[PDB]
Amino acid sequence: ALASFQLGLQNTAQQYVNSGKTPEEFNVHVQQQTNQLLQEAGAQGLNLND
Amino acid sequence: MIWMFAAAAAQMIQGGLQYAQDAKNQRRQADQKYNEAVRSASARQITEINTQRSSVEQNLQEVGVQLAAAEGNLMQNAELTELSLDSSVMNTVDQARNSIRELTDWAATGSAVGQIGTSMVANKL
Amino acid sequence: KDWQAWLGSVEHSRNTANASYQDLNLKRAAVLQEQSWGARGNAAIADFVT
Repeated sequence: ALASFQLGLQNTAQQYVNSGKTPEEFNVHVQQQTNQLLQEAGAQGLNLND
Repeated sequence: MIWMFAAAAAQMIQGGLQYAQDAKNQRRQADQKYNEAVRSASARQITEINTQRSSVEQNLQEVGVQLAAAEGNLMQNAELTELSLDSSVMNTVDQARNSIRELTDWAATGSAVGQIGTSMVANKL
Repeated sequence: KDWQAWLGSVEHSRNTANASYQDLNLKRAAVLQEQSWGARGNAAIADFVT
């Protein structure tokens, strides 16, 4: 999952650039994508700060 | 040795006999006219029948597809940089980059990062 | 005697499969772990180049 997310963000960057989307639409997308991964990480381990 | 080729000889006997039978079968034949039509018709039906008949394991495929896309993207972008000495774009861009970055010994930076490489998050918290 | 021997064979007929089931998964987990670790390493080089 981590490897897929890492490539997904970079691949989406250029796709958004080519369409002329404003920075706010990119920032909201980045936050929304990060939130899903962070929530999913809560079950795939305790996320205990080790 | 002579006795270790017995199996090969026994298996090869059957090849010669068949080769002789085909000669006789073809020589005993103008029934070829009738014979050809059967195949000529069966081929079309066979072709028609064939035409009528015509977790982790997902993340891995997604990773592969996205990796191919990323490689493609880095290509077609390197090409413009290749022309830096001629375009004057990547010169007008380098001017802006330098102007904005002013707000070195490269070897020094690498050592500075390496000296605390594997403890950044531990030190931050 | 004959039915006792029959039962003896029946017992091992179950024990063998019960044994093999664990080892098959043991191999599969290692294979998947290696593949996932390679996939994780590809993205690092992708980001480094980008």
